[PDB]
Amino acid sequence: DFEEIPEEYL
Amino acid sequence: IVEGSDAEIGMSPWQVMLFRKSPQELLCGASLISDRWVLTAAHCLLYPPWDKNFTENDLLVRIGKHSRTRYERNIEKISMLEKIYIHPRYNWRENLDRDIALMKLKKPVAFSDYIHPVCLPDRETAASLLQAGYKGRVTGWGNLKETGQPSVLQVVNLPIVERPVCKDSTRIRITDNMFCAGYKPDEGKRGDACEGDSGGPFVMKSPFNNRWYQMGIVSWGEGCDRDGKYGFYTHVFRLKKWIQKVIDQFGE
Amino acid sequence: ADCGLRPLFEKKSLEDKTERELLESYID
Ligand SMILES: CCN(C(=O)c1cc(C)cc(OC[C@H](C)Nc2ccncc2)c1)C(C)C
Ligand SMILES: [Ca+2]
Ligand code: NA
Repeated sequence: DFEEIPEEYL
Repeated sequence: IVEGSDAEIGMSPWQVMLFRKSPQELLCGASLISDRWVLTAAHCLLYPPWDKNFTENDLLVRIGKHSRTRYERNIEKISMLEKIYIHPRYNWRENLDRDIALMKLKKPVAFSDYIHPVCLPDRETAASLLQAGYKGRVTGWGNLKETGQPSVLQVVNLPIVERPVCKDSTRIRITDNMFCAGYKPDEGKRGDACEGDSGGPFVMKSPFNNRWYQMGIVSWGEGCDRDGKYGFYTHVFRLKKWIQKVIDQFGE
Repeated sequence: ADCGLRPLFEKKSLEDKTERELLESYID
């Protein structure tokens, strides 16, 4: 359900 | 938010989503009070009866959002947490007294049309605005019903409730560090925060200086939008010496 | 300094759809 966020933040 | 409405774009530019890194899920609301500080409820981070005890690397904050679930490219900003500060006297065993926490971001967030800090009340603000009948605004991406989930940030305006009514509505012990808000059954109007809205701001627009102040933080409730029940909010001004203590000691 | 002043509302002198309801509750 949540769109994936960019890599940079994980 | 139960029985609210969709927010307008940029209506709550201090709104923050606390996002669990994995599994990816909304944890809580929060608010932006400066370029590096976010305010939330302690129970969003620490509540042992539910096996909740988050640390900095477990979460992210998402700022500037409107959509609940999308990654709002070129609008939202995602920040890492440097450090969490929970009120040392947060009473999770009984009634969530002093339900407040600060989060310092690793880097400053750039303000924009969608990202801007809310003011915190001083003594006079609180005296002027924290009065029964006066309405504030609660926002969040929590559940739409006690028993779906919204596509976009929800908002509801709710009146501050007289303290004896708050007290008489619950068996939980109320403290001076809390207030309650919501409509009474005879008032016909509805609305409450709900699961997912914890930690978000209760804001009021001062008619003296045109500025929005965060008077409360979404704290505890028994159910959501139940008749004769009220939501409880952490009284921000009553905890302001602590807020200031933390920011002065650890701020940049 | 500019806390609490929204770029898309107070800074442009635009009002949101329900802030009047709040104002009307602030009786003094
Ligand atoms: C009654 C006992 N408690 C809770 O059940 C409780 C414990 C926690 C950790 C959260 C909570 O309510 C969360 C809920 C989302 N908060 C609301 C606030 C305003 N309106 C509805 C819900 C309720 C506390 C200790 C008083
Ligand atoms: Ca009681
Ligand atoms: Na109610």
